[PDB]
Amino acid sequence: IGNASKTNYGVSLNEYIKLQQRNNPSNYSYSEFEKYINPAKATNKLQFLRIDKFRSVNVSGLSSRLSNKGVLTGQGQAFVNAAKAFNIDPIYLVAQCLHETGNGTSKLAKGVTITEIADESKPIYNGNGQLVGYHMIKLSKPVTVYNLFGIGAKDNSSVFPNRALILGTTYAYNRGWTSIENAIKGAAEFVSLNYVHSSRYSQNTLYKMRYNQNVSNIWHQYATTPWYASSIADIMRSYQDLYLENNFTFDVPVFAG
Repeated sequence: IGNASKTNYGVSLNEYIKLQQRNNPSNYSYSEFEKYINPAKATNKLQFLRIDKFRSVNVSGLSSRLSNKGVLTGQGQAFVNAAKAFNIDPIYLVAQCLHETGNGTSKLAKGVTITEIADESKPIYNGNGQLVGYHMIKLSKPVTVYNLFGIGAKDNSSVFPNRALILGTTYAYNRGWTSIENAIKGAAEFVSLNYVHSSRYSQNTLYKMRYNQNVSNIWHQYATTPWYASSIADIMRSYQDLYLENNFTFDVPVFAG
């Protein structure tokens, strides 16, 4: 929108695409990066919406719209409560969670009934000195834990193929994510403190979360797919009629050339 501020990336579009390509742990083409980074190719302006403020929504209308979303079905109240607590945009939070959980269907999101948690201070190494486990802690009953964003769920190795599940379920237990409501609050906290309301990072639009405006901070980006911010903005468009007011502010990237 014309009523938008601009954030200078301070390098050319071409230089920025080349920095993203060389820093990404996965290999994507210049072409794939260019069509998602170039702001003139954005069809969906919601990737530039400032999400660092709570915006009122029709809560019952949101619960109704979350029709067939697995563990997130009907959970309008939990999403609005979480967004209000962290002063973030609730339609952004809904869209972020829907994308990250596959519409409420991912293993960690649907809930894992664990009978033990990891002690990460007591790792266990194989013959080739590679990590294969941790000394585990008995729980007095089976506990169902939820993790929407796989927070704490550090990468699987060939020799530890369930590492993300062990650490994702242990992190969820240790945060008290024993309900979908508490897991939604945990997801909102993660994006708020780390990205959206960080005074150091100021990653307060979907575009900025994926494509850091400060080239020195390129390591601090939420995801690696080139289309990540575009995918979440497309989900937000599905829900955009649920706002109760017309208080929208946008921040658009600009490049040196």
